[PDB]
Amino acid sequence: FSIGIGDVTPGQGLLKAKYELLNAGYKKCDEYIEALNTGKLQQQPGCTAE
Amino acid sequence: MLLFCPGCGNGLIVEEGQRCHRFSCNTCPYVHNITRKVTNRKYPKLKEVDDVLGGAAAWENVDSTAESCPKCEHPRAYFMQLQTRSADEPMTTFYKCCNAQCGHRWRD
Ligand SMILES: [Zn+2]
Ligand SMILES: [Zn+2]
Repeated sequence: FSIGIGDVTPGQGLLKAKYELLNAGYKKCDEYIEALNTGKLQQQPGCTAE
Repeated sequence: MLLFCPGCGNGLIVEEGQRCHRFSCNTCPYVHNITRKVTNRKYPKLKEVDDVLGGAAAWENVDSTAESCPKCEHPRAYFMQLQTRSADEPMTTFYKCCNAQCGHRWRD
């Protein structure tokens, strides 16, 4: 029973799987900024804008 | 408000005189007549009515997962991730929530 560095290696088909997620996450998160600046984001909990 | 006297430079307090109320002070002789109307408008900040807390709408915020709960046979499951040090060496713990007609909370 042994462990090497070949055990933990990213797959080529895995690098583009998380690339899509990171791009969609960035595109979705960087919209709420100007959404708040314009005045939006209806709030369910009692809280402040930020 | 804040009113001072031009001659001396001190402040004034209003008190009764002979025929009508007067703007007086205790540092220099200076009295101004009180006439038809003197008043100022103030606007205290009025209270807001607050929100109702709790409900499934609040749980819509955090993301759930797909994992069975051995209490009511539902894939309905909310997951939580927290850090805490155990007795030997730290390991990330996770909380389990059932999104169903029972809705219990466990910590594995
Ligand atoms: Zn004075
Ligand atoms: Zn349950």
